[PDB]
Amino acid sequence: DVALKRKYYEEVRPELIRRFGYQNVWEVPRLEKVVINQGLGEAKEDARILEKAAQELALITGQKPAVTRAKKSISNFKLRKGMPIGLRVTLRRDRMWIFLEKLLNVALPRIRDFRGLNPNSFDGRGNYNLGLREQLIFPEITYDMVDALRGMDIAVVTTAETDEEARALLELLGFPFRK
Amino acid sequence: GKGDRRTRRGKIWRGTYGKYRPRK
Amino acid sequence: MKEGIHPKLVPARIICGCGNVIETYSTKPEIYVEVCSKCHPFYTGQQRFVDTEGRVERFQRRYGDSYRKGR
Amino acid sequence: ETITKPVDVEGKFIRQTGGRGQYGHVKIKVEPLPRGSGFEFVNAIVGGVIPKEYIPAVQKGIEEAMQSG
Amino acid sequence: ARIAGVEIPRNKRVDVALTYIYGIGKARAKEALEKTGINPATRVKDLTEAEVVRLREYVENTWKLEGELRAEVAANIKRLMDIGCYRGLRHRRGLPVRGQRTRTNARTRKGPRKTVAG
Amino acid sequence: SLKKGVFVDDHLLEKVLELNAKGEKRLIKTWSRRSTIVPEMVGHTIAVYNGKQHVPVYITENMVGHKLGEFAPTRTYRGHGKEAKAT
RNA sequence: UCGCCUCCUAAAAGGUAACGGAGGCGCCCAAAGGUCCCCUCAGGCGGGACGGAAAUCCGCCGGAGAGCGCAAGGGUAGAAG
RNA sequence: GCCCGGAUAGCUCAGCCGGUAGAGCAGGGGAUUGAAAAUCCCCGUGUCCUUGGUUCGAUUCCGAGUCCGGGCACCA
RNA sequence: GCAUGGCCCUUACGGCCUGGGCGACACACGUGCUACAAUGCCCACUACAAAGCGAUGCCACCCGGCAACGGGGAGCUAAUCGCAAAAAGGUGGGCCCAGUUCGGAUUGGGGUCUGCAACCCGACCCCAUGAAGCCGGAAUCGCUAGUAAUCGCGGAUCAGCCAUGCCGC
Ligand SMILES: [Mg+2]
Ligand SMILES: [Mg+2]
Ligand SMILES: [Mg+2]
Ligand SMILES: [Mg+2]
Ligand SMILES: [Mg+2]
Ligand SMILES: [Mg+2]
Ligand SMILES: [Mg+2]
Ligand SMILES: [Mg+2]
Ligand SMILES: [Mg+2]
Ligand SMILES: [Mg+2]
Ligand SMILES: [Mg+2]
Ligand SMILES: [Mg+2]
Ligand SMILES: [Mg+2]
Ligand SMILES: [Mg+2]
Ligand SMILES: [Mg+2]
Ligand SMILES: [Mg+2]
Ligand SMILES: [Mg+2]
Repeated sequence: DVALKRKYYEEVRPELIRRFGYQNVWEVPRLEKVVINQGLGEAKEDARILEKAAQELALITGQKPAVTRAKKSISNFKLRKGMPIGLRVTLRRDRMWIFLEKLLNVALPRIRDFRGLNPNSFDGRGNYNLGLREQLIFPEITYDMVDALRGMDIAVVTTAETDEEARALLELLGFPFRK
Repeated sequence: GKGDRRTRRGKIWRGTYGKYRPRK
Repeated sequence: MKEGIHPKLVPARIICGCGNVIETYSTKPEIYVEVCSKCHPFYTGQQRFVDTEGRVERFQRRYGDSYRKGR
Repeated sequence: ETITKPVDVEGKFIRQTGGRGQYGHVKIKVEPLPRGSGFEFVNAIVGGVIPKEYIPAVQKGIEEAMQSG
Repeated sequence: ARIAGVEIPRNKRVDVALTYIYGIGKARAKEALEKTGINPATRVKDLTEAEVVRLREYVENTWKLEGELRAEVAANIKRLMDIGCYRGLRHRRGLPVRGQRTRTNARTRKGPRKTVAG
Repeated sequence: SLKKGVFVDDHLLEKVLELNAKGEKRLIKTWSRRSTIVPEMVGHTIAVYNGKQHVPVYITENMVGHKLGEFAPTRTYRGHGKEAKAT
């Protein structure tokens, strides 16, 4: 039992094969990774860490994130050779669907706002990369544990190539778009 | 409370009536 | 895998003020919900929360359209 | 003598340490005219920021001190 | 007695306690109590599981309280900053919006004791 | 906040509506900064008088329960400068 | 100015002077040491919530221009990082 | 090396036998005067030298360390 | 305000209109209002004034609405009708010393009413917010009796109202 799962195997999968498709059961556009970096709102860590973004955001996607740390010298940013300033989380397979699907069509919404996802945003290999104004506002809220408006930036790497093959995969999977 | 609209005094003062100072 | 730390992983309920939705699989039971109440894809959405209360009914298509301005 | 490029300047004269009297600071625009034009006084006074009385006084100082270049 | 959020009055009358919620004034508060058969004058330190949830149900379902509401305002506020809304440029500048006077006063929306005498 | 009426100048309204018959140029300046932002008119470019000049307002549509004046600040101000007392 | 280190002058071994040219040292590290196991950079171009023109991300392209406590040189990712 | 003392706002200095950091200069507001000086009031400015300790709590107490100052040692 | 000698402008320094402005805001000061609370506050009930004002005006009494108001609608040319009811007081209950059931600023939202029209810029009502203030430095003001202090009521202006002002009771 999985939610979207079917949506891709049952739907999208075929509409593509013949709209494109042909021959191999592999050269078909499909996702493989879903990473997401926070960065730490409009003010980074500080010796007194934050890690709430960790513990909280961790389970807003189901599974703790890692901790990245800067590099090189900063000067006018306040940082140094780094440590920390990161805290991101990748993850594929199951959790990839569950996180974006059980949140794609039910979560993303609610946040008081406009049209669809920024069109011209893909590149090659079709990966896109949106990036809400962070705003940790919904889904999985269960208030309290409210210190900063930290949210994130989502990265979605798919197989495919060009933008159509990629876009077709998302567009026909449940990704409202263009303004 | 003379400046508190939501009260007896508040209303009397302002010279008005309402949910908090009914016209008898 | 990774023992410890990881959440709990358990199904619950995705309520919904407009019919059921996604099948439990996260870590939250209750929630405002609202899948979309109007999708949004292209149309079927843009419910533009501007509806001037009781539009029409007054000031409508009258006053005398263009008229015989042609003369 | 005459100037070549039009200039804009301010004339100051603040007298108030002991407080006997006061002062009368002012600003003006000075630019060159075709040869043979002579002198001219532009009376560009707005809402009366200056008394219609001290004007000729501020002119009898320009014109006057205009003797020696 | 965690109600709308994490605000558990107690030691204080239920009618006065509720107030401590961000959406519950003596008004609404006093209503919910008579729409749940709860005796107002009863301290929270006596509320029964029954009444507690029996009440928690109403309050927490009807209107949108603490946090939930909070966000609303913020939204409405920013929406006034669109194409050039005056009541909006008012929030931006950080001055009164309800037509008040600024030559003097207006301190509630300004910094107490600014000075700056040339 | 008026009553059961909704207000709009009859002639600021016309120029608009008869224009919706065909649709075109946004060259539509009105001094009626007093009229309610034309709901049944979300998209033209209205030139609301500023008391000094006509400030074009794109008038999107998220702004319909307002007035054409709310989008034409009438006063000009950009911080103060120096004080001076002793008088 | 006076001892020590790097480069040049030094004429393709080594060495080589002048009050010749140009910079450093008088420390430091218990992890910046030993070993075992993993990992690979800088930038360029995309796409990116706050994001400078380098915070951290994602995708290609990139044999080393990054890194190696501090001068300079030599060395170095088939690692010394 | 030994004893003794000192380091507190940009400068000049109080800090009382533990809790809080202050006068002064300068400047900015006020107040007083019919007015201008003079005078009064109110502001903003601290790693309290650094380290470890003691205490619920340290600028204060204790131990060391650096840099000043005073006296006496002495320096392969 | 008006009047008035002289000076000055007369396709404008006169006149009309729409819109703005006199309501601006880093700041300073004057007069005030509301307070910081228990000799207080809140709610229900129950008393005792004076001086004034009212016909395209004051508007009883009903009814819808929680309200503001809205429909209906009597009387009243008003010592004959009503704007009223005065408030502080009194009685019963509630609060229990906390930035509070003190205080109400500010802000969001939903409405009402006047007027062609309430963006700048009205007044009310209702829900939700609920700020500074728990007594005030140098200084400084008022009052010698039904005065001060405190409580409310009326009127002129006025469609409405920014009146916390003013003249009065
Ligand atoms: Mg109150
Ligand atoms: Mg050689
Ligand atoms: Mg040789
Ligand atoms: Mg090791
Ligand atoms: Mg005006
Ligand atoms: Mg005025
Ligand atoms: Mg104003
Ligand atoms: Mg008073
Ligand atoms: Mg009723
Ligand atoms: Mg009692
Ligand atoms: Mg207005
Ligand atoms: Mg409050
Ligand atoms: Mg306070
Ligand atoms: Mg107190
Ligand atoms: Mg006397
Ligand atoms: Mg009136
Ligand atoms: Mg006002």
